[PDB]
Amino acid sequence: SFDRPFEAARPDGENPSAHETLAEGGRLRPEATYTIPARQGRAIRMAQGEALMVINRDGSQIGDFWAFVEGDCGEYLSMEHLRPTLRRVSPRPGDVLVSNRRRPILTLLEDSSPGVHDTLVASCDVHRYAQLGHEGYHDNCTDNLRMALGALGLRPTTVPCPLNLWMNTPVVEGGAMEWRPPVSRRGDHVLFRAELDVVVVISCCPMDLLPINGEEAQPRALDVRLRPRPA
Amino acid sequence: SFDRPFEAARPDGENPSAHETLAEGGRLRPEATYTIPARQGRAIRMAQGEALMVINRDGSQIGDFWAFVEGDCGEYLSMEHLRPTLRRVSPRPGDVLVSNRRRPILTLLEDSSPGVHDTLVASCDVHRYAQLGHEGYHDNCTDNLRMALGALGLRPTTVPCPLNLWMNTPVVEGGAMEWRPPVSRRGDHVLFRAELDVVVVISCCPMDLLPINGEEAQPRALDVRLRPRPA
Ligand SMILES: [Cl-]
Ligand SMILES: [Cl-]
Ligand SMILES: [Cl-]
Ligand SMILES: [Zn+2]
Ligand SMILES: [Zn+2]
Repeated sequence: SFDRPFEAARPDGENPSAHETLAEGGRLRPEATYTIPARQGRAIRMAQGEALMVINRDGSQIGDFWAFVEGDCGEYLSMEHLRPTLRRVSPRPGDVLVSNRRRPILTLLEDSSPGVHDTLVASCDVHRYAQLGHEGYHDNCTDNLRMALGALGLRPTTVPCPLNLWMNTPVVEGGAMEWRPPVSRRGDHVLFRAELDVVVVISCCPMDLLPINGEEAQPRALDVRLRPRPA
Repeated sequence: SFDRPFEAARPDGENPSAHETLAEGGRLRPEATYTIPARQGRAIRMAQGEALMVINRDGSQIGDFWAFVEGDCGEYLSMEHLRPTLRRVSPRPGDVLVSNRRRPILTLLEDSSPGVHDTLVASCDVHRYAQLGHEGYHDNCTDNLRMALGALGLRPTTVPCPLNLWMNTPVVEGGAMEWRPPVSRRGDHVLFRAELDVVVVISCCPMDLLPINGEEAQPRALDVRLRPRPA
């Protein structure tokens, strides 16, 4: 039961994502690797023309992925706009990904995996875990988004649908959906080029009551590397 | 242009939706038939337990449909939460439709059509029409949402994905999406029961450059009728 209005920016609990940043201002160094720990989220600032590599180190982990325009969290990578622009349910290498203004925000340059991702499913939240029978607080992607932005002094005005990297949620004839383990492999990566200055947020999904992060249900970390704009 | 922040509440143009309401406060007289004009949007207040018929009078018209919690436009019927809750891409009669808090907001009670509706595609907007080659302002569902809420003194803080009633844009073999004419017929209706006090918004989609409102590409009106809460 709810006794207050919904607050997009307010976390329902805490983990180290509230206080720990990857680097000052989210500005990752060239030639460095960084890690989003298991069950946590982090924000990353990109300049136009830079490219971000996201690496599924252990091979079965989902990365809930968002991007916001620098200086405006009201404009963001938008799944419901991405789909009509591409005339496709999920992106492939070469696809330009748009914001809620239908302008380019990112390009998916590379994907070493079989290409299975999800754009249909909301980020997990305390309500999802309560409905799955969990008692007490559970780490969750929506809180990780809120905290990761907060750690850079930013405030979302809405929770967009994530791009669920490596998530395998097939829709079959009839419209039904299934929660299945991923088909990615150890070390698979995706590479995104920024088409605008952006703030990217990645949450290492902590879902451990369904097999979506692997049959073992043991959430793991993700590694990232930021490439500078080409010479 | 896009050197201003995106504003969820700000219409990009005007039509009579800015001004004209169905009834005072959007509070419909029970059992009276009202009409949302072609190309326009209107807001409708419903008390918990009341039900709303939406009638595709001419049979090929799409209705972009939203619902917000009364007193809190930050909580809304949410496509990306609807789908994991139902384990289905779109709803069918009997399905309880959830908000972005994963609690019931509406129940879909009846659908006389074959049950084809879209939950995947953003509401049309000025950017969509520009990209389809249109010159100047085109009526659009996003502006209709903004105006319809504004006409009641309300302001949205985000533009949720609509529930596109009667829209036939299936995901086909291999992941592509197709834009097809509706499979609804003259007089088809849906019936929703409010599970909370809500503000419903319906836009009669003005899309006339694709056959989604029928092969003739001639946008039409939609009728609505409220029934009172039961004993
Ligand atoms: Cl989930
Ligand atoms: Cl459209
Ligand atoms: Cl397939
Ligand atoms: Zn998650
Ligand atoms: Zn429309």
